[PDB]
Amino acid sequence: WLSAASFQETTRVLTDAAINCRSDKLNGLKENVIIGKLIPAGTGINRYR
Amino acid sequence: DVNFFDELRIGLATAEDIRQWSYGEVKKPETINYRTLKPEKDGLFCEKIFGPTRDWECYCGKYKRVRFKGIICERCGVEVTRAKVRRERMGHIELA
Amino acid sequence: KRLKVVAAFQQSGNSPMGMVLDAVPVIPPELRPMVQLDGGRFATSDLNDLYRRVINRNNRLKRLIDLGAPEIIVNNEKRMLQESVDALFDNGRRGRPVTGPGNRPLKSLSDLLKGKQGRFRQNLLGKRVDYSGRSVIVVGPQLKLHQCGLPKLMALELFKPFVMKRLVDLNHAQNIKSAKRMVERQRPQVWDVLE
Amino acid sequence: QAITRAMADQARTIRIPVHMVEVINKLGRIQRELLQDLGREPTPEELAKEMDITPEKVLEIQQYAREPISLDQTIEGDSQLGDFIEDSEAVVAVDAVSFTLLQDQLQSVLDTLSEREAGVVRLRFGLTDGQPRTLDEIGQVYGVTRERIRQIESKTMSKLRHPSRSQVLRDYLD
Amino acid sequence: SNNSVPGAPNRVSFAKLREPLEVPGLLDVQTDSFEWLIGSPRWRESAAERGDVNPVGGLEEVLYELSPIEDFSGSMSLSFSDPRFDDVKAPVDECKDKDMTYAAPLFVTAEFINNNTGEIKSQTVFMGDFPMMTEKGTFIINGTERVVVSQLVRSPGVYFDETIDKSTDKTLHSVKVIPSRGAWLEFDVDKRDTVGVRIDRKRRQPVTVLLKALGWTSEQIVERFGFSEIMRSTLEKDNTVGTDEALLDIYRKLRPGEPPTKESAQTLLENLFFKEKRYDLARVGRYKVNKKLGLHVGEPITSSTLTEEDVVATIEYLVRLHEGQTTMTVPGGVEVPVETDDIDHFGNRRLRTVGELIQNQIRVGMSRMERVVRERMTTQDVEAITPQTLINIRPVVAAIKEFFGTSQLSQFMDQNNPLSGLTHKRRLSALGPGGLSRERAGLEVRDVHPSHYGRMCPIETPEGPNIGLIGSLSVYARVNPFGFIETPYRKVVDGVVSDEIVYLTADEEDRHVVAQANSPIDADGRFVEPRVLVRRKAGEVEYVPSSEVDYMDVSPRQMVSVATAMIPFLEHDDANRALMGANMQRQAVPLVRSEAPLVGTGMELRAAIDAGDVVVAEESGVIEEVSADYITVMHDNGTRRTYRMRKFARSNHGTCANQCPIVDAGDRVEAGQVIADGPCTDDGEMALGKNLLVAIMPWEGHNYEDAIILSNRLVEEDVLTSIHIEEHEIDARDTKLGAEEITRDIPNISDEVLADLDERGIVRIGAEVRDGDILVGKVTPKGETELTPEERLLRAIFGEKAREVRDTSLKVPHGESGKVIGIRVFSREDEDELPAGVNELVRVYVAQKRKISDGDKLAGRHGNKGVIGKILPVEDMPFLADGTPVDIILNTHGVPRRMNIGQILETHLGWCAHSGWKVDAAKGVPDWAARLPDELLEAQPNAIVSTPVFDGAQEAELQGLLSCTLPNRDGDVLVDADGKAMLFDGRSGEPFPYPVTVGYMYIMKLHHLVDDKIHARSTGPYSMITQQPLGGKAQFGGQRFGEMECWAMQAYGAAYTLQELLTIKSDDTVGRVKVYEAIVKGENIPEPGIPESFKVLLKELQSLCLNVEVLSSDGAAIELREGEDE
DNA sequence: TATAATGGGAGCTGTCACGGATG
DNA sequence: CATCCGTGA
Ligand SMILES: CO[C@H]1CCO[C@@]2(C)Oc3c(C)c(O)c4c(O)c(c5c(c4c3C2=O)NC2(CCN(CC(C)C)CC2)N5)NC(=O)[C@H](C)CCC[C@H](C)[C@H](O)[C@@H](C)[C@@H](O)[C@@H](C)[C@H](OC(=O)c2ccccc2)[C@@H]1C
Ligand SMILES: [Zn+2]
Repeated sequence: WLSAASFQETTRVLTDAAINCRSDKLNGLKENVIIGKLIPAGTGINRYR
Repeated sequence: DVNFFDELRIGLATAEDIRQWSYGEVKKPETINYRTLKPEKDGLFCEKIFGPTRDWECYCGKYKRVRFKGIICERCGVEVTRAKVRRERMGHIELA
Repeated sequence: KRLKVVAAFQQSGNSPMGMVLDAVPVIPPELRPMVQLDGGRFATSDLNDLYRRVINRNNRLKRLIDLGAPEIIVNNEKRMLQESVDALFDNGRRGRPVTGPGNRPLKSLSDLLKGKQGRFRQNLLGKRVDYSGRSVIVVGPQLKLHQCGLPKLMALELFKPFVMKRLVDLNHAQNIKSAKRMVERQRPQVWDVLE
Repeated sequence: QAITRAMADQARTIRIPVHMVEVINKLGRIQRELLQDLGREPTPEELAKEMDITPEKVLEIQQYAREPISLDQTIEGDSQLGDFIEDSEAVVAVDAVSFTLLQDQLQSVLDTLSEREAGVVRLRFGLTDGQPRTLDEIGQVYGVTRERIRQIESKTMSKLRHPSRSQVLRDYLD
Repeated sequence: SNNSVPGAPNRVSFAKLREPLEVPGLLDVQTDSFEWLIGSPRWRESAAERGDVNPVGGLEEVLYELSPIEDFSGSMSLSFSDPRFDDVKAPVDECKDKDMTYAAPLFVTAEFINNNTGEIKSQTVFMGDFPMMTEKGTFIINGTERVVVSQLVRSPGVYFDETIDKSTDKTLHSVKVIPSRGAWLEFDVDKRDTVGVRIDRKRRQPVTVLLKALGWTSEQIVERFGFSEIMRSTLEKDNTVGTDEALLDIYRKLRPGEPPTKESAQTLLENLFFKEKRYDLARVGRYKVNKKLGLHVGEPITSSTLTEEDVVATIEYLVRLHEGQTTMTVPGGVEVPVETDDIDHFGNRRLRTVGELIQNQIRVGMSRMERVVRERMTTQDVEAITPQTLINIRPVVAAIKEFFGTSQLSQFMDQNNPLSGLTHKRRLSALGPGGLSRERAGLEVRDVHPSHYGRMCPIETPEGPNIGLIGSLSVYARVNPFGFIETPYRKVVDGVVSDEIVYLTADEEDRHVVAQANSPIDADGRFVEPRVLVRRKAGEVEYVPSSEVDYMDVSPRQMVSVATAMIPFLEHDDANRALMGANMQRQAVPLVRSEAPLVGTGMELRAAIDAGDVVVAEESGVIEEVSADYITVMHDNGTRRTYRMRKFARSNHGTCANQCPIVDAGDRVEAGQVIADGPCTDDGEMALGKNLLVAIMPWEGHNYEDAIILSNRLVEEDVLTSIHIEEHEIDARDTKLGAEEITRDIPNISDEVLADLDERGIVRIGAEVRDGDILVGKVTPKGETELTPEERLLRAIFGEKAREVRDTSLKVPHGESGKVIGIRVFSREDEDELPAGVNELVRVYVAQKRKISDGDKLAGRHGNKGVIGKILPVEDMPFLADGTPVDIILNTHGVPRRMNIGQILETHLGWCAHSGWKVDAAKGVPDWAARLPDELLEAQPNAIVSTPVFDGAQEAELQGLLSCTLPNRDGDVLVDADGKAMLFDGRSGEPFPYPVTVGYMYIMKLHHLVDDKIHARSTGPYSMITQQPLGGKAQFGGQRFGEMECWAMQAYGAAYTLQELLTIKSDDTVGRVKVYEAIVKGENIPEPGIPESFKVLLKELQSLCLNVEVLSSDGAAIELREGEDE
């Protein structure tokens, strides 16, 4: 929902997500950049990290 | 303050969840004072609720030193930690 | 479509009573700040005029309820309270927006997130950075493909704490405070150090 | 009665008491009265004498009446005044770092000084404490009495001259 | 010659003889407008000269609409008349200096009429201090020169639109009635052949419902509109009948939620459309409706309101146009052309000038105090009522004050050059209140309309997102009393041109037929060919016999604007680059001293004069005395006027407004003659640049992709050097810990730093200042907070007691430097009137002498821009045979692409002008130079010439003149008939293999200099909320690494780079500090933490009743440097 | 805070292309 | 498959 809300229709994304009690596994590019984690690609993956 | 936490959950906040967040209820529309320029009590900036304006500086002036940490002044009820809390402490309004 | 709504409240023990509020939260003061400018005038956030709107009307209800006011007056206050909490949560959503001075729409809570200016696309997907600068560009047929001409003025502020480090290394300055002063005064020593 | 009262009570984003509002409205009244009399907007000195006879307060009153503006108001893709307001609170990087290096210089002072000597230093100045205890308590809370702790004070003040003669503390004052 | 009127330098012109009329006053758009507002003598004479019957001023009008002010009783009556001004409270120069508004106080005569007591009390009332407009056509609000731009709005009136239906594919016609202010009214036609009306965007109802509501019988409906089957189908499908049943029906759909009385439905139908209170068509609103319907066409403008006659005659206009009728006569009205109206046509598009814009704001204020008047009338007693007790001018003075500094109609005075002002004083913006927003404007509003010819320029308009919404007024145009744009045309009686000129409006011209300016004319006045080039309505053009010619253009250059006509060989450059060629001239910079261009267009004179940034002699006489300070003129009658020189003043944009006396002592000077010009002016001509010796060739790549190479001669001779002045300010206030005091004593500062101050703490005039240095030493009492125990210890060792005063000095901003050229100090002590709280205010002025360097943006008049790539030493420069090095090396590649080869022609004519020439007269006058006027058959070295747009030099004469090029001092010609010449590479010595095109070009210094543009930052200030860096060079902020840039990183797969940028480089409170320390200690960069901005989001969500919790791998809610507690 | 007084007042103008609920 | 409101550009 982090990736979705940070795209478009932010008021609609949150309304639905807060009702469905959607939990976000912070495992993606848009997801990680926001929280400040290393992005799960390139030199960020544990294989190389 | 480790960075790696697995999940982030969002849900609908209970009317009780609002109370469990807030360090007090705002009962006055006022923001600050017109002469003292200080956050008025039970107002939208009340230091009893959200925290001290200056680091370890209680409101009524009874405590002004870093020596008191976590002390709740009796004369106005202000905890003594940094103004770094006015960015994290919540309030609430009780609708009739 | 109705099921998609009702099925979501059944699964998680997430009560649908939440869609009606008995107590609204108030965002921390330093996120709705009030600042004095150099002109003496104060500059405040819009949430403080909407929080003030709600509290002013909510309290008036307490007075009118207590005084045993007729329903015609009490209900009116209730209705304004609805439009108040609404105007705070999402202004302009229902009806005409709340105008401040100069017929300007007040920034509601939800407005802090929406679109380009919203907290998302403008403060999370791309921020502003330290250790950075900008200037005009000029052709340089002398440089090799792995090189670029960086102005002596730009670089000194770019590597400022890296230069302060080596200034106190080679004893040009006695500490970190004075080494700072050297770079700001642009003493002739630093042009050898920065190189 | 209730309207005017409530209006003066609620309309101000920063609350001014009832009498204060009464003042400003009298100042706007006498101004408009002196406005048609002098074919010009009256000087601060002129307005003052008529109503309150004090020039200093009139300037002050006219600032109280000044209504605040909005941070979220804009000028431009996105103006937003609040995007120019500098956070006077946040900590300067270099200034915080230089303070820490001053702690590395006072650590090299707790050493040359004795254990008795580096004792009173952290006692009345309050380094680890955070509080400056009264000297007649310090000498009595320290196992050594007869206020020997003020006696060891002078046994240190000149011992501090050597790291002051090394000038390693001379640089951090200028 | 071209303009042989003032006493100017002789600029010879290739031209067909232009004697229609001189360029009318350029500044007249602002002047004539504001003169109408105050009803000045020059205007009432101008009203007389134009033959205007009974002229009413802008202020006079507002009073007559308002008057008389009566209550509901009709007992009391307040009215106003006879407005008058006093002298201005303070001269212009003092206003700019003491930051007050240039204004003259306004008075009116008010009388309180009472019908019961029959007595009248009449006296004079003060109305406030009224902002007056200068001679240069600007205003002065709070010490800064401002300018009111003219707005392009939709003119009120009735408009008809033909929309094509998607499904039925039939033609549907829609009408829309627009008041100046009031409710909406629009009649449209369905595909169902039923007529409907939408009132204020309410749902559609049959049109017969409205007629039966008016009181028109069901039989009269059959009469007036019976000639159509679509109206018979409407009255038939009509739901209900009855005068009562119609009013109720309309009431029910207009305002639901209210009890429908037969007396309440009758009432509002009167007020919403037929009362001056709720509804109002302006004088233009009435006049425009009348022209379209053709009723009361001769009768003077007395009605400001809509009528029933107009309603019916509008419905009649709709139905006929629907079934194919082309013409119609309204009963009681003259015949009118029936057709769909275009909204963008300048007869339906209105230009509201300065006067009306101020007038509208004034009308707003008079309505506010009228509301207070009607409240102060019912309160007070009848016998003690005077206009002084009724009138509260507070909302009036506020309304005018708000506008000049609260609205977007008061654009800042662009102070770039004598042309910058000029261009900016006359602008056509469709933006602003009453107009349109930027997102609302489609693609039709922006593009060039046919009616724009001779009225508004099609070239001059911004490049950016404002393109097409902003334009400049054409040179010869003017504004008529109704707010439309008129333009001059020569009158042809019968194939014979007459010097008699009449100004035409947009729609009026459409009814006529106009010939092109350059059409060949007999020496008497007749045409050459029967069929000539002809302009016609709707932008259509055809050949038409000479018997049908009504009018012809004044000038070839009639359609262009002021800055546009200053582009030599305009008709050789494509509109894309020619656009930029006009826009960039605006951003030229005033150099140390300025030269007039070798190639001109003639416009350079009148532009300089009408700029107001030169000194023009008022009355004829002789220079009695001249100094660098002032010029004194001894008139013929004996009186003496002295003109003071603006010397080294800072403009609005930090450029150098500096004036110098042209005339010597004892010169005979006539009226209107330039006796002293300003920045960017050489002998009373717009000098926007320098004449440079150009070379069209690639050179070692240093001019690759529009870059520019310069000769160091331009640095050693200051040819492109400029002066830039900055104003630095700082104040001392009253605080809670005491008061800020300006002193020479600043805590912990050596006497080496203070060395350039005086005893007060102010820098001394003439001193040198670099960045970081101190200008005004100020210290403030810092809060008595417990000083550090580690700094307490440090103050006992060296025994130095701490002062309670913190350094709050005014230091020089990063990048700035120069010589301190003046101090302005305002003290509350010395009775200088300051804002509440301020004691001493200091203004230090620092100028810089910026020579031209790498990265500075240069440009020509042909959209040929670019930055300085490299400035070689003078010897490295490609030089001609006689040793002379070229100044500027432009790249060949970037010329044919831009289609702006007028820069090439400028180079050819530019060389002929530098060398001089002489046509061969032996064996007669050659055939190519046969159209060349006599005065150009022989020219001196360094001669000045004119190439008027759509006239001037042609390619045949230019080629021939290249053969006429006079040899240098050594008796050798340097360029050929091709225009080329042979160069020697200053580096290798060997001659370049091929001939290179050499000549002179006019290059301007634009205001995009690296000294301003460059900026960097390690650490600095931070956002108060998001805790991110601040933004801008002014706040010393870092760059923005946007969403687009984070994709580039992500694509590369540089996680650690991307993480660092958004963490320890940004808003990690504890990180950026520990990064600074790790660097200065030489350790490794630590691991980033949590972005404080993300903490903000999780708190902003919480405030919205969204329980947001962070979970570790187990599932427990972990803290975020904080805790929850009830 | 005791004459009597009783239902508001500015609209806002020139988008555009699309999905989803309703026809 | 085509309209009305809200949301972006
Ligand atoms: C109050 O005035 C301001 C507007 C208000 O807002 C809007 C919504 O209404 C506007 C209206 C009604 C206009 O007609 C506009 C207009 O005509 C512009 C520009 C805009 C607007 C504009 C708005 O944006 N806007 C941008 C500005 C920058 N963003 C650009 C970004 C990418 C960097 C893009 C568009 N250009 N110019 C051009 O198109 C032509 C090509 C050339 C420019 C001529 C000259 C440079 C100019 O005359 C200045 C001397 C000065 O007049 C300007 C600077 C004013 O600033 C102070 O005067 C001023 C005075 C004191 C303090 C501060 C400023 C602005 C205008
Ligand atoms: Zn206390």
